[PDB]
Amino acid sequence: ENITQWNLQDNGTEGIQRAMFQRGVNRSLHGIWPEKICTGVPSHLATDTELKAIHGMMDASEKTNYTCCRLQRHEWNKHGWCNWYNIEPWILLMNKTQANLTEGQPLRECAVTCRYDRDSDLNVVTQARDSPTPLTGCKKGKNFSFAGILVQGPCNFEIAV
Ligand SMILES: *[C@@H]1O[C@H](CO)[C@@H](O[C@@H]2O[C@H](CO)[C@@H](O[C@@H]3O[C@H](CO[C@@H]4O[C@H](CO)[C@@H](O)[C@H](O)[C@@H]4O)[C@@H](O)[C@H](O[C@H]4O[C@H](CO)[C@@H](O)[C@H](O)[C@@H]4O)[C@@H]3O)[C@H](O)[C@H]2NC(C)=O)[C@H](O)[C@H]1NC(C)=O
Ligand SMILES: *[C@@H]1O[C@H](CO)[C@@H](O[C@@H]2O[C@H](CO)[C@@H](O[C@@H]3O[C@H](CO[C@@H]4O[C@H](CO)[C@@H](O)[C@H](O)[C@@H]4O)[C@@H](O)[C@H](O[C@H]4O[C@H](CO)[C@@H](O)[C@H](O)[C@@H]4O)[C@@H]3O)[C@H](O)[C@H]2NC(C)=O)[C@H](O)[C@H]1NC(C)=O
Ligand SMILES: *[C@@H]1O[C@H](CO)[C@@H](O[C@@H]2O[C@H](CO)[C@@H](O)[C@H](O)[C@H]2NC(C)=O)[C@H](O)[C@H]1NC(C)=O
Ligand SMILES: *[C@@H]1O[C@H](CO)[C@@H](O[C@@H]2O[C@H](CO)[C@@H](O)[C@H](O)[C@H]2NC(C)=O)[C@H](O)[C@H]1NC(C)=O
Ligand SMILES: O=c1ccn([C@@H]2O[C@H](COP(=O)(O)O)[C@@H](O)[C@H]2O)c(=O)[nH]1
Ligand SMILES: O=c1ccn([C@@H]2O[C@H](COP(=O)(O)O)[C@@H](O)[C@H]2O)c(=O)[nH]1
Ligand SMILES: *[C@@H]1O[C@H](CO)[C@@H](O)[C@H](O)[C@H]1NC(C)=O
Repeated sequence: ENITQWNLQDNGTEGIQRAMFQRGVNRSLHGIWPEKICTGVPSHLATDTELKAIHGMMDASEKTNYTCCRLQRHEWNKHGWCNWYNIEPWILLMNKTQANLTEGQPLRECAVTCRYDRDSDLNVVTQARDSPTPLTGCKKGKNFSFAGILVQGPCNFEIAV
């Protein structure tokens, strides 16, 4: 099964999370990851015109001012081509995932990486995914802030349940 992961806004974290805060973006798709990682010559080189059709996904690179298409192309190259075989169904899934993320807090949202904010005493979530996973930078016993939404645990749904 595919892991869907995304970035969340945080002015306290340099890079994409800061660029997101400035542009009023809450969630920005990082990738959709099957188990197979692509290696070798891609079956199609992704174009800027193709990658821009993933609406609302922000590049993690400062060089494009956090727009398009360094991260988008990296994702196609490392996780896309050998798994989707054709760019069209891949762009459509990526664009639809971002459209869903743009609507707000997803049904399943689990913290991946945090920046613990001493001032607010919160785990400000900087990256999240649709399934639970071991945490990075999340302070034990502290509540979680997912682009402004306060959650008591790492997920917004019970994982025992
Ligand atoms: C979003 O997040 C960013 C990053 O943390 C915040 O930006 C910081 O804001 C503070 C407060 O305005 C800045 O502090 C001031 O730094 C001055 C020196 O800055 C240097 O220059 C580079 C730019 O080339 C900075 O990026 C570096 O940080 C350098 O250190 C410093 O001179 C200044 O002091 C003066 O003001 C204070 C009061 O604010 C006085 O008490 C003091 O005596 C003196 O007069 C500040 O300390 C900080 O530099 C900014 N950081 C960055 C990386 O940009 C934003 O505030 C956050 N935005 C929101 C909306 O919350
Ligand atoms: C989770 O991630 C996996 C990838 O690991 C996704 O599965 C891929 O889904 C895409 C569709 O979104 C599939 O692409 C289509 O593949 C057709 C050929 O596939 C054959 O069948 C098996 C799978 O049962 C493959 O493994 C073989 O290699 C076979 O070749 C292909 O013909 C088709 O292209 C046609 O349509 C497109 C437009 O839709 C045209 O552009 C094109 O010219 C052509 O007419 C698609 O490329 C892909 O096969 C799937 N890969 C695997 C390994 O299963 C899941 O969908 C993801 N699921 C979720 C929920 O995220
Ligand atoms: C975007 O969100 C919609 C709505 O939650 C998802 O659509 C659901 O898909 C499942 C099957 O995967 C259906 O059983 C539901 O009926 C659908 N709901 C609606 C309201 O259409 C969709 O899968 C999401 N897309 C992606 C790519 O994440
Ligand atoms: C980004 O997320 C924040 C936090 O959930 C959203 O802000 C909420 O917006 C509603 C309606 O505007 C207010 O009633 C709430 O008080 C807000 N919550 C907080 C904590 O500020 C914001 O709307 C989202 N932005 C986008 C573009 O979807
Ligand atoms: O979508 C992204 C890509 C990168 N990073 C951050 O930027 C760091 C390094 O930049 P790079 O190795 O991707 O070039 C990553 O380890 C992570 O801390 C993100 O938060 N989101
Ligand atoms: O299945 C995956 C793929 C990637 N990552 C993490 O996401 C970041 C970038 O993945 P990538 O999209 O560049 O491959 C890396 O820190 C990597 O550890 C995962 O946790 N699981
Ligand atoms: C991409 O998603 C947007 C919503 O963010 C939607 O308006 C558009 O139709 C989608 N593009 C497609 C389906 O090619």
